[PDB]
Amino acid sequence: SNKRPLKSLADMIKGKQGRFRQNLLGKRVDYSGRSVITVGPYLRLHQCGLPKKMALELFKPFIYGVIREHPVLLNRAPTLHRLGIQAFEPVLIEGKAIQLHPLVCAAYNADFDGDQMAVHVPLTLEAQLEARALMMSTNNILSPANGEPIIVPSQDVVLGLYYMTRDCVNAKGEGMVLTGPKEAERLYRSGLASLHARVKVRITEYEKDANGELVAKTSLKDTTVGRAILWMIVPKGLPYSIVNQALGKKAISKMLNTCYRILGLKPTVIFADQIMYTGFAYAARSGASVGIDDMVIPEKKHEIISEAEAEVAEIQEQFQSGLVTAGERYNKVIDIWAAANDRVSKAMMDNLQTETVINRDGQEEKQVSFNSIYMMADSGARGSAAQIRQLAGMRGLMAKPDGSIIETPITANFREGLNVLQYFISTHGARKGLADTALKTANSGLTRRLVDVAQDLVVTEDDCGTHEGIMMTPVIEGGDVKEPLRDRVLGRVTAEDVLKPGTADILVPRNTLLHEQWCDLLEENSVDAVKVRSVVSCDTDFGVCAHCYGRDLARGHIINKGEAIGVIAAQSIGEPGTQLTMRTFHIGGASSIQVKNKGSIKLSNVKSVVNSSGKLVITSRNTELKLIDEFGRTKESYKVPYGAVLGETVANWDPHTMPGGLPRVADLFEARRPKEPAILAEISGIVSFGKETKGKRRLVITPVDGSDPYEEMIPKWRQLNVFEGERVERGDVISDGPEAPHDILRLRGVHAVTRYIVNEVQDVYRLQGVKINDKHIEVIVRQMLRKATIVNAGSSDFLEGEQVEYSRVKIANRELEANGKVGATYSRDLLGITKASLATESFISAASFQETTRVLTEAAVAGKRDELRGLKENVIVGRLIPAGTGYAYHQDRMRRR
Amino acid sequence: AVGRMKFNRSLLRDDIIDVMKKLIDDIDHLGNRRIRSVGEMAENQFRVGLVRVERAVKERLSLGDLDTLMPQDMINAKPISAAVKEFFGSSQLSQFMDQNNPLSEITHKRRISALGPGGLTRERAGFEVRDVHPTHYGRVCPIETPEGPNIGLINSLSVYAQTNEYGFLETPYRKVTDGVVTDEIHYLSAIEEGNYVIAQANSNLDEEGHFVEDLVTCRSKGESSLFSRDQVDYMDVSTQQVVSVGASLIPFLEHDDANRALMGANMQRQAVPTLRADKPLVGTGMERAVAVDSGVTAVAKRGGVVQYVDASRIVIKVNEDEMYPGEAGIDIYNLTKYTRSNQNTCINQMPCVSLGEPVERGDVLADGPSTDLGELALGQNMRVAFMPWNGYNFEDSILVSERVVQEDRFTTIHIQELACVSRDTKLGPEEITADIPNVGEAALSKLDESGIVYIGAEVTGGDILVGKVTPVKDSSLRVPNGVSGTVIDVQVFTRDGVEKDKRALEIEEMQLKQAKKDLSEELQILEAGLFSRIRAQYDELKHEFEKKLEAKRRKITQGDDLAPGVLKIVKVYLAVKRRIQPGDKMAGRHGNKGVISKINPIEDMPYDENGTPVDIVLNPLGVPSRMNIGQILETHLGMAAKGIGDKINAMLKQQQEVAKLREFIQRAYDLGADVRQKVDLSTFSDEEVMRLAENLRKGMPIATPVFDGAKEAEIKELLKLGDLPTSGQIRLYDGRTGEQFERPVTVGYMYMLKLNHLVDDKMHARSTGSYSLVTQQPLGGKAQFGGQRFGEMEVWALEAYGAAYTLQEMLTVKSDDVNGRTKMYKNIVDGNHQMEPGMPESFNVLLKEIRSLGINIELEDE
Amino acid sequence: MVYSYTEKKRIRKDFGKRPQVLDVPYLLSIQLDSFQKFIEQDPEGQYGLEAAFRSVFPIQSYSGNSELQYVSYRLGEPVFDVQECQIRGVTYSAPLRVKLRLVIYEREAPEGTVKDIKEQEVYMGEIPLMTDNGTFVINGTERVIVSQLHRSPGVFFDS
DNA sequence: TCAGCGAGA
RNA sequence: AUCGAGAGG
DNA sequence: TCTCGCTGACCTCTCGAT
Ligand SMILES: [N]C1=NC(=O)[N-]2=C([N]1)N([C]1O[C]([C]OP([O])(=O)OP([O])(=O)OP([O])([O])=O)[C]([O])[C]1[O])[C]=[C]2
Ligand SMILES: [Mg+2]
Ligand SMILES: [Zn+2]
Repeated sequence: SNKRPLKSLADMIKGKQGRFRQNLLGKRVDYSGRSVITVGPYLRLHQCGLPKKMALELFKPFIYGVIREHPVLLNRAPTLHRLGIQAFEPVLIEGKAIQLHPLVCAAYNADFDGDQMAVHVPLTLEAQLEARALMMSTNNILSPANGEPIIVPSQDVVLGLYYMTRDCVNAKGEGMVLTGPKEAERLYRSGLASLHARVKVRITEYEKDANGELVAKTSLKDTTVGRAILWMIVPKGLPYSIVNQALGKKAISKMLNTCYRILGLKPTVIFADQIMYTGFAYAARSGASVGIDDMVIPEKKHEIISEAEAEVAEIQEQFQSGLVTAGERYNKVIDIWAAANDRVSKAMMDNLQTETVINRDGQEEKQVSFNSIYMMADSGARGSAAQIRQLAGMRGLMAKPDGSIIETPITANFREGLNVLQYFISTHGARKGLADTALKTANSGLTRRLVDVAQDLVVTEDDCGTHEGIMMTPVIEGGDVKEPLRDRVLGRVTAEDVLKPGTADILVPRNTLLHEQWCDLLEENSVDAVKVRSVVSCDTDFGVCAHCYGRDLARGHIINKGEAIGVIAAQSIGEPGTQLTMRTFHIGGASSIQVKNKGSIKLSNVKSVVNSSGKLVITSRNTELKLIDEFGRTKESYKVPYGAVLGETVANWDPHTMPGGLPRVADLFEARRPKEPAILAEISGIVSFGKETKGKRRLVITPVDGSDPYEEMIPKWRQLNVFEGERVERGDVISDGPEAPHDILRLRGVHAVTRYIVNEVQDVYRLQGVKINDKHIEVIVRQMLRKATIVNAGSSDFLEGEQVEYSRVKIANRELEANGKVGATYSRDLLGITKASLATESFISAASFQETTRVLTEAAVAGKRDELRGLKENVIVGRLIPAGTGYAYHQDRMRRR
Repeated sequence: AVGRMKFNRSLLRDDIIDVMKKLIDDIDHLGNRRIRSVGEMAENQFRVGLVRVERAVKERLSLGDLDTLMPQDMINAKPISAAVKEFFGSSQLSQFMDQNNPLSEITHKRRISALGPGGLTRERAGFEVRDVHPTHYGRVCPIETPEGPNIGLINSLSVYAQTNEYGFLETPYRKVTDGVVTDEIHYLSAIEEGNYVIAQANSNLDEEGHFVEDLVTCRSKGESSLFSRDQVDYMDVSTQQVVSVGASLIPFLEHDDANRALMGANMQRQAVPTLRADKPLVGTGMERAVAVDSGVTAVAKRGGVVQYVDASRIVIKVNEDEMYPGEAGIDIYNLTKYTRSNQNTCINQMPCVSLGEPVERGDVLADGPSTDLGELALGQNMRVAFMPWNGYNFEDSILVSERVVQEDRFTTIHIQELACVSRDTKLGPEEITADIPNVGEAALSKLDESGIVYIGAEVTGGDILVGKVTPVKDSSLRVPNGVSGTVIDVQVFTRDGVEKDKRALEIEEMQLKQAKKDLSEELQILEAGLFSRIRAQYDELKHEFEKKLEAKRRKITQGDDLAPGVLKIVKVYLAVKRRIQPGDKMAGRHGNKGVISKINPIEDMPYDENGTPVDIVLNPLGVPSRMNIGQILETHLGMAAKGIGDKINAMLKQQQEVAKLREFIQRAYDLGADVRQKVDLSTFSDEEVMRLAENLRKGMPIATPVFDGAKEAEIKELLKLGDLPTSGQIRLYDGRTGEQFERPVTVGYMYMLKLNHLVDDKMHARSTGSYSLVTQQPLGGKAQFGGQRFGEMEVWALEAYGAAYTLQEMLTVKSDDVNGRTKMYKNIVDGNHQMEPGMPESFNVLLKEIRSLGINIELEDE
Repeated sequence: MVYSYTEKKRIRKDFGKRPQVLDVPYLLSIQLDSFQKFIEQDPEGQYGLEAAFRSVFPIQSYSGNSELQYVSYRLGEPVFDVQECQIRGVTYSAPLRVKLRLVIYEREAPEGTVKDIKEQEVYMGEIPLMTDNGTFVINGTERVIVSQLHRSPGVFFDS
C-alpha cells in the first residue's frame, strides 16, 4: 500500500540502516545530555561548565547514594578524530547552556554559533580512571596527526598577544630604562608609558644546564613595555627571544611547542592558561575595532584593471587573427585575470603595511601600520589573505557552473558596491561552496574505508630487531625546502648508523629515536640523509612494534604496546579532506624556472635535441632541472616539460600548448591502475630489438649473465615512443606514462612502492596546506600489502598460485627452514583498501564493512570461522577491544592457561 | 496544450517519425521546465477521483436498465473525497506552513520546489540541476536556497516574477525604442529574452530617458557584454528584480558575499516576534509590502472614519461614497488575540488607529506579529560595539547588557496546546470527572467543578489540567515536566450524539454563552444603525435579527464531528514568556549569528563620554574573516539615524516651536546626493508634523534598496547632520575601570534578530528511561526522552584513545545488556559500582535474523 | 512623499537613486491566480473543474446507447469560516453541487430518437477552499501547497 | 544518479 | 514504529 | 576487450499522516 518497497530480511542486515552499522557499531546510550555551548573564559583546561539541571539527572543514581570526583566526556557531532571526545572536570553553573574552554575549540572544531555538544558520564571506576588518564584535555596537548600542539591561542588571544608585543615609533615612555617587567606593568597601568614604547629593561632568564639545572642570566635587552609585561607569565627555562617580537599565531604556537619540549606537560597547560588570560585581557584593553575606513582602496587597482582588460582585448584579437580556439582563449584569459588579481592583492597589501608614517623625535620615519584589518591579518587570529583582498582589492575569478572557472571577473571588492551582474556571477561560487559541504562530504566520509582497512593493527612488541628502512630526503619542488629533513626523521628510530660526512665517524648510532636534540645534532652537520625504521618493512607478524613505528606523536615519547595505530592513522588521514570540504565556502567560491642564486646550469635525467638556433630544446618527457651556484649545487627540484627550451632564467616553455585532491588520494589508496605505464621486467642488459612482422612490435630482453631471456609485447599505437632502458633496474622506464603502483611494487620493491604512495599522497595534502606525518600513510600502505601469491610453493602446503596472508606464508617458511625444507616462494600483492578490507580472515568485519550479502554467502558456503581478534569484532560482540586497556586482557586470553 | 505547443516548437512544426529525423540530423534551461501550482495539482487529483468514479459508473451500468438508471446511484462521492483529502494533507507538496513571522509565510507561499510527485529526487540529483543558470535572473532568486541536501532544488520566486498562460516564468522589462527607455512593460520568458539584448538597471538616464553613457552594459544569449545605445532592446525594471522577497529585505546586500546573504535571508525566517515590535532603523523599503501582503495586519477594506477602537475589535464608519445601497455602513474588524502558531509562537493584533481618525482604503488598522505601523519588524534595533571584551564574544559569541534583559526587548510569548481525549471503553474504566482517586487536595481545588483547570491559573510541572482516571489509575492530563505557564484558553469539544455530563455541560455552555454574547453584541452593533435609520419595516428588521441570532446560536451549539471511539476532547492552551539567557541564538540580516554567553551588568558595559553604555558587544574578528561588510555599513547608518532621532527627541524634550522641528526634519529628509524621495513638510499640518516628529524621536528609519543603497558619502553626511564623527567610531571607556580604550571603536545601531533556537528547548539530559522493543536500546528523541547516539566515529575515537572499559560499558552496560543495566543501576545507587557486561541484545537479534535467512550461525564454546 | 495615512505617521528616509516605474506586485498573486483558475467558472473546458469534468463525465456501458452527462456545477457556501475551522480542528471546505444528466436511447435502434433524458443535481464531496492569504486549512492546521518545478511536456534531445 | 569493479561474451 | 516535509550543526 | 549488471555513495530537532 505504501509507495516505498517492502524491506526484506536482508535489508535489515545490510546497508547504512542495517543491523550492523546502526545497532552494533553505533548504539544509543544512557547518561547522555545535550545543549548549546557558550564560551567560558574563566575556565581551566580540565574544566567545563555543566548546568545543574543536567547534573541533577545525569548524576541522579550517584545523587541517591560528586561533580569534582567524577569527570564527564564532552562530544561534538562530527567527531572527525579522537580529540572530538575529551574528558573535563565539571563545575556547576546556572542556566541551560554548556560553558566550553576557548582553547579546546580548535580540537573540537567547536564554535559559539548555535553549535551543540553531547555529555557522557563514565560510570564504572575503570571508565573514570581511563577518562582521567587518557581523555583529559590536559593530556591532549599535542595533535595525533602531527607533533604540533592542538590547543593554541586564537582570535582574541592572538590579537591581544600581537597588540602587546608590537612596537611603535615615538610612543609615550620611549627610551626609559626599567628595573624589570613589574616596573613596565606599573608604568602601563599608571598611563605614563605606552604599551608599544621601545624601552630598555633588565630581564633575568634561565636556561637549562647540562645536568638540567636552571642557571639565571641577567642583562639589559632592547624590548618594549608589552613584551616586558608578557615576560612575567613565561615559565622559567625559556629564552627571552621568544617574546621579543610581534607575536602572531605561528609565534605563539612555536612558543608553546618550545615550552612543552623543554619543561613538560603541566608547565605547558599552565602557560597556555596564562597566555589565554593575558590575550583576552589585553585584547579587551586594546579596544580593537573594524570600520569601513580601515579598508583602503589602492589607486593601483584602478590601473591594473584597465591593463588586464586591454590585455584580454588584445589577446582576443577580434577572432580574425586566429588561434582563438576555446582551449587557448580560456586559458590565456584565466592567466591574465589571475595575474591582475595577484598584482592588485600585492598592491593593496603594500598600501596597508606602510600606510602609517610616524613622526619620531624630529624624524618622519615609516613603520608597519596599525590598521585593524592588517593587525587581524598578520597576527593570524582569523582572516586569510584571500578574504582581505576580496574586501579591499577585487573578488577576481569565481567557480563555474562546471568544475572550471568563470571567464568574466568580478573586478570589484566588497567595500565598494557590486553590480547585480557581478553578484549573480558570485552566486555560482556560493552554490559551489555550499554544495561542497552538502554533498562532497560523503566522498570524505574514504575515512570509513581507511578505518576498516587498518583497524586491526595494534603495537604488540618492543622491537623486531630488523635493519630495513626507507630513505628520507627533503622536498624542494617549490623552490624552497617545503619539508626539511628534520620534519621527516623527527621522532623515528634509525635503521642504520648515521655517519658524519667523511667516513668511520657516526653522528647517530642506529636503533636510537631521533628526538629534537638528535635532529639538532644532525642539523649541525651540513648534510645528512637517514635511513629510518619504518612500519611497512616491519618483521612483526600480526602487528607492528614500537621501534619500527617511532614515537607517539600525541604523547611525544616512544609509543607503548597496545596502541591502535591503525585507527589513529586512518583518522589523521581522513580528517583533512572532511574539514577542508566543509570550509570551502569560507573563501567565497573564488612558464619558466628562476633560481634563487645564479650559477652554472646542471641537469639530471635529461635527453635533449639541438635546435635550429643555438638554444637547447628538451626531448625527454621527464626531465629535472637543478642549478649549481659558485659554492655548491642549489637545493631546488624543478620539472622541465617536454617542449621546454633552455635570479637567472634557465627554462622557457608554454604551459598552454604541448608541441583533483581527494579523488587523487582515493585513487592512490584504492591502488588504481593507470593505462599507460610499460616498464622493464627483469634486469638483463641486452635488448634484442628483433624484427617482427606483427603489428605490435615485440621486445625480447635477454640477460648478459643469465641464460633465460624475457619477451614482451609493445604495441606501437599504445606506446608511440620506446627507449632502450636496459639493466639500470628492474622496472626501468621503457615507455612514457604514469607508473602503475602494482608494477612499481612488483619490480622495484615494497620500500619503493611505499615511497611512491607516500609522496603522491603528501603532494596533494601539502598543496592544500595540510601537515600529516608520513607514518600514518606508511601504516595504510602496510595494510595494502598483506596478501601474497605462493608461486612454486614446493614443500609448503600452498597449492599452485593462491592468495594467502603474508604473515602465514612467512611463518610457514620460517618453520620449514627450521626443519630444513626449501619453503614457498611468493610475490607480494598490492590490494586497494576496499579489497584488502574485504579480504580479511574474519567474515564479521567484512560483513559489517560492505558487501554484506556476498560476504555472508561466502562464509556460509565455505563454513568459515571467525576468531574475533580485531577491534570491530570485539566491539560488535560487546567485549574489551585488544588495544589500550584491554590489550593485557586480550593477551591473557591468547596465552590461555 | 503546453505540451503540444512545446512539441510543435521544438521540431519547428508521423509524430514519432519527425523525432527520429531531427535526432539523426540544456534541460535546466527554463524553457524546458514549467511551474505547476496548487490549482493544477488539485485539478489532477480531481481527475483521478473522477476517473475512478467513471470506472465505477461503467461497472454499475454494464448491466443495463430501462428507466432504472439515474445519475444518483451510478456515481459515488467517496473516491473523489478520499483523493482530495489525501492530496490536501498527505501530498509531498502539501506542507505544514512556516509561521514564525510574516516573512516566513511569504517565503513559504512563494516557494518553488523541483521535487514532489512527477519530479526530481534529491539524492539522484546532480550538480547541474542544483547550480544557478543564466535563466534564473529575475525568475528564481539565486541567493535564497536551503543549506542542506535540498540546495538548488528548493527555490524561491523573485519579486517581479510571474507565470504566463503556459506556465513558464517571465519577468518585466522596460521596452527601449530608438535608444530611449519607454515606460511600457513587456513580460518576457527565458526563451523569449534570449533573443533580445537587455540593458541593466544600473544605467544612468537623462530627463528625456536617453542613456547617459555612450556605451551601455547589457546581456545577450546568456552572456553579458558592452553594447551601444542603438542595439539596446530592453532594460531591467528594477534593481530588486533578481533577489527574492527575503533577500531584498537585507540592507547593503551588494557589500556581502552571496553565502552570508543566503544565511541572512534564511535566518530572517526563524526570527521570533517579541513583546513590542521595533521597526528596523536601517531598511530597504520592502517591509511595508511584506507586512501588508502577509495578511497578518488588518487592512481597511473600505475608507471611512473610525467609530470604535478596542484591543479586541475595531469598527469603521464607511464613507457615503463607499456604502452599498443595501449596506448599513459598518465594517467590523475583529482582531486575533494570543493564538497559538504552527511553530508554537504567538499571533497578536494590536490596533494602530485612534477613535475618530480618518481612514482610506488600504490603510493598516491593526498590527500583526512582527509588525510596527504597517512595517515588518522582525527584531530590535540594538546599540552594538565591535570590540573584543575579555573573551566573552570569543568565537562568534555575543555579549548582552543587562539593560536588554530588564527592558524585555527580546522577550517572546510562546503558546503550548495540550489536548485531553476521552475514549470509549467497555465497563467504564476511564473517568473524566473532577473527583479522581489518590489526588491531592490542592491539585483537586486547582481544577474547576467540571474537572478542567481555571482560565488564568498558573501551572507548574506535574500538575493536572483535566481530571481523568482509568482502570482506576489516574488518566488525568497533566503538563509533562519542566514546562510552566498560565492557562489562557480552554476548549471543550463534544459530538452531536455524544453524551454530555452536567459539569461538562456547565463548562461547554459557559463557553457557548460567551461566544453567543459576542455574536449578539456584534450583530446589535450593526443593527443599531438600521434601527436608528428606521426611527427617522421595524418588524421585518427585528425578525431578520432574530433569525441571524438563532442561526449563530445553532452554529455555536452544533456538535463537532469527533473521531469514532472518543467522547470528548478538552484542549488547554498554556502561554509563557521566554526571556533571553546564555544559550540563545542571535543573528542579524547579513549572515552574522551568535549565542549569548553572558548577561553583563549595565555598569560593566563600555560607555560613551555621555555615559550611555552599549547593548551588544560583537567581536570585530568575525567581520573580515567573513565577507559581511554590510553589517558594518548598517551599523554606521543606524548610528547616523539614531543621531537624527536623538536630535529630534532633544528638541521635543524642551518645548520648541513647530517651525524649528519642520526645518530640521525637512533638512534631514532633503539630505542625500540624489534621492527620488521628496518629502515636503509644507504640505503637512502642524499636528501632522508633531505626530511625525513624535514617531521619529526614537530614530529616523532609513530605506536602502538592494544594489541601490546609500553611498558612503551619504552616510558620512547623515552622521554630520546628527553631530557625530564621520568615521563611525567613538571613544569608549571601560565600565569596570573607567579607563579609555586605546583605540576608537565603531558604535552604532544594528537590527538584531532572535531566532527560534532557544537553549531551553534544546537542553536535554537523560539518566535512564524507556528502551526500544526490537533492540533493547534507549529511544532516539528529546520528546521520547531518549539518549544520545554513540555513532561509529565516536567508537573510532575511543579505540584511538585505547579506552577499552569506557567503550565496553557504553556498548553493553549503558545499552542492550538488560541484566547488565539492571545490575549496574543497583550498583551505582548503592555506591559500590561494579559491572558485568554481557551479550548485547542486538547481537542476538542479528543472529536470529541471519538464521531466518537459512544460514546457520552459532556460538562455538571452544 | 507619503500619501497613505499609515505611512504619513512615519515616513522612511529613502536613499534610493533609481526611479521606480513598476510597483511591486502582490506577493501571493501566484496562489490566488492558480486557485481562482481552478475554482472559477470557465465557459470553455480549458481550465479548472470544468475542464476536469469534460474528461471522464461520459461514463457508460460499451455500445449501450445510454450515457451519463452533466450541464454545470456549483460550489456551495462553506459551513464554517476560517477562524472556527481552525478552532474546531476541521477542514475549511465547500460542498460541491453538480447537476448531472442521463440519456436513454432506444434498444438496437440508433436511428430512433432518445427515449428519455434524466437530469438531477448531486452532491459530490468536499473541496477545500483557500483563504484570502493563499493558504489552506486542513484538519484545523493551516497549510501551504507550494508550486512545483517540473519539466515542460514535449520532446527534447539530450545526451 | 555517477561512478568503479570483475566476469562473462 | 514507519513515511513525507522541513530545520540546525 | 568490452559491454553489463552490482556495488558504493556524522549528529540533532520540529510537524502531521499511516
Ligand atoms: N558531517 C557534517 N556535515 C555537514 O553538512 N555539516 C557539518 N558536519 N557541520 C558542522 O558545523 C561546522 C560548520 O557549521 P557553521 O555554521 O558553524 O560554519 P562555520 O564556517 O564553521 O562558522 P560560521 O557559521 O560562523 O561561519 C562544521 O565544521 C561541522 O562540524 C556543518 C555542516
Ligand atoms: Mg556554529
Ligand atoms: Zn618492527
